[PDB]
Amino acid sequence: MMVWTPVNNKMFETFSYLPPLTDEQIAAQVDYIVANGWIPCLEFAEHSNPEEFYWTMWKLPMFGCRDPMQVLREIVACTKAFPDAYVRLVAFDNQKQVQIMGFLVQRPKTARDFQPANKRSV
Amino acid sequence: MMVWTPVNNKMFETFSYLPPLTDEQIAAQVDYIVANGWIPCLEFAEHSNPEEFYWTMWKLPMFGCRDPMQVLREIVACTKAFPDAYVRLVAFDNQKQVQIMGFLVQRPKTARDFQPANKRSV
Amino acid sequence: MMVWTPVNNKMFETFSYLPPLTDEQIAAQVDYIVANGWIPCLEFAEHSNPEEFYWTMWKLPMFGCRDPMQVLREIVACTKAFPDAYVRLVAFDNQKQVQIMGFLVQRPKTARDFQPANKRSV
Amino acid sequence: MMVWTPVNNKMFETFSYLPPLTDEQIAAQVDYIVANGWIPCLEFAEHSNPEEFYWTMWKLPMFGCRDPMQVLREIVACTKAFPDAYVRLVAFDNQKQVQIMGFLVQRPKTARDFQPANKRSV
Amino acid sequence: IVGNVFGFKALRALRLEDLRIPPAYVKTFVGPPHGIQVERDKLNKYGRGLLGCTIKPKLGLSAKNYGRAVYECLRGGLDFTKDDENVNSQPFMRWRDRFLFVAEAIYKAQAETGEVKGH
Ligand SMILES: [Mg+2]
Repeated sequence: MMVWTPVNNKMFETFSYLPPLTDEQIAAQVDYIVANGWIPCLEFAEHSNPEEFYWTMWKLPMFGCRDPMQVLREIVACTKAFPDAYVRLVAFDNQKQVQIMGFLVQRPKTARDFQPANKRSV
Repeated sequence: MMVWTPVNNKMFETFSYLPPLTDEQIAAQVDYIVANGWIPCLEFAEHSNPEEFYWTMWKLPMFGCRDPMQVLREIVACTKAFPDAYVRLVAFDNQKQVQIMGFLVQRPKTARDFQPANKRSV
Repeated sequence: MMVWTPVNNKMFETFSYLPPLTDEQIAAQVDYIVANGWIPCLEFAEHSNPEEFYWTMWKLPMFGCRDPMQVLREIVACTKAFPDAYVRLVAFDNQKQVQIMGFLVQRPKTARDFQPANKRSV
Repeated sequence: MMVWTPVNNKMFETFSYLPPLTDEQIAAQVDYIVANGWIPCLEFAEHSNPEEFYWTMWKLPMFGCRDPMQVLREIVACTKAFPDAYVRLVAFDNQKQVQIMGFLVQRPKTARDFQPANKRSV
Repeated sequence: IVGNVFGFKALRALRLEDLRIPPAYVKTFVGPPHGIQVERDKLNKYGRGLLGCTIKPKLGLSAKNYGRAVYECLRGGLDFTKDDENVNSQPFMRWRDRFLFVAEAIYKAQAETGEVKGH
């Protein structure tokens, strides 16, 4: 019997219970956005609290973007400008008018409020 | 006339006003649980606040346990995994469906918010 | 025109706008209590906030005390036991059933939230 | 496309989106007060929060003042007495009975919660 | 549509398979309090199915144990837990006692995980 730790075990919604996403895994998610015609967008924040609905938009949603390399380059530019921020990649569906995907691509390095996968239970 | 100090004199419910429990004393409480057929369970928390009802369960309540040594071993294992935590031993009565005993078996070492017995009054 | 400073200028009710009370001045206030037949009492606290009604009683109110030396000795004893606390001398009238006098006899030394008399305006 | 930074980008009402005011620019604002017959006044505070309506008045509003040099000398005197405070120059119109102008003339030096003009976007 | 006709002696069985609700009639209804898109916006949850869990046993748990089970469930990664359909208010657990303990459990699990929780 392993015990799920209540200590510094914060999660950040979709994919947070999986191993950290590799560059290849992030690129595969971006291909998913493009294959489905959804609108990529980046958002960032100093802090992440469950009570806080809005983050800050990086530039504008990438309307008409069908090029995964473009999305990956904006991830680089966003994280470069805010190297200590939480940064997430999201995508919008304008037909249902809702966010249809989203996951973290960066956390602050000074953060020690979450566990590596093998330290989640004791 | 001695004055009961208001300063760093926090208490933690049952047995807090007695001298700290010896290993023998803890063992005797565990015998009591077993003699009465109650369900032993361990719980732990980083912090202890009177307003906070739930702590985190260590594993599961020890249903069917009639072996005091088993309970004592789980105390060791719980405190080993969480050496800085408040840890309490409790027991459940499934007939009345209520917790029927409970007391602290560990506090954080970094805690200076309580007094030794002979420092409670000045 | 001098400007009354808003910065670290906390006050503590009766007599706080006067020069700090000398030993002789405190002794004169105690004589006042005794001459009027009122009940002396000491109270203390770690912190002083305008929102906080009650402090901690030092022992019991000195019922029947007609001896100023006794009151002064209790001041010494209270401040010795709590050298870092706010400590006030108060007096009760049991006919009107109300506190009839009261003033600080000790503040914490670590406190820098009040001004000396000549620094209250700039 | 430049991104407006959410990080340490606090503003302080009128003129905060412009380059910091030079001595000559402040003097020109004072000339404006005098030319219009308005009442100059200085106010200051340790902290500036959007929720906090009142600051502390420096002395009294300069009723009957028609001399810009007098106003400038009070700015010097106010900032000298409170070199770490927010200080603003305001002016009142007694016919409409309302503050008719106002802007910061000093911020705390220890403040790093705002950006220089060229660092507002990334 | 289904009031009397299913009991007519002249038929042996009757099943209503489908209804065409026309827009002019649909427009007379308030309808769902929020709906899918608004719900996801209110929960701030995107990109996957939501996860829930009925507390068990169905009946027989006290309010305090209900909240205990709820906290432990939510803290492990479920978005939701729920009362069993037949958990209303009963001698073993009165509803208001439950509501209060459940609210404590939701709050504790939300704070521990950093994710929005409900029950
Ligand atoms: Mg069910």
